[PDB]
Amino acid sequence: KVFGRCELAAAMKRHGLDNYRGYSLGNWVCAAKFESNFNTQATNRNTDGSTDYGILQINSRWWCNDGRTPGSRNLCNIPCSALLSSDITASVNCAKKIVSDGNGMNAWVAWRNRCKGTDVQAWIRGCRL
Repeated sequence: KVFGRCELAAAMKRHGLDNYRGYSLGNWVCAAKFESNFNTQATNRNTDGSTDYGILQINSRWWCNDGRTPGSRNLCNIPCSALLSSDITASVNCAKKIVSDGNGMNAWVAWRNRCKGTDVQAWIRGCRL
């Protein structure tokens, strides 16, 4: 599923991401835009052999099991395919663990390079929340 900007903002807000660990909703919408272009089915392979899955591009080296990343962990206790669903619940629940790991949203490279320090409120402007 390819979300609209305000549709995703509302789903993220309903799942408790607004101000989760101090990160306002606009940060999460901005991260999703640049990680996946709002597409729940996005996948990208990394040079180490791990793969990133879903709207927030969660990586199989640490967070989910895809059966093809040797020596990896599955800290969210989910198959990576669960992160590609049109229902974002699994992605949001796993993202909450990632952002609590100690590095905040810096774990998302696109957030660090394209959202951090910008006017992220713009990503929710005009939405009925």
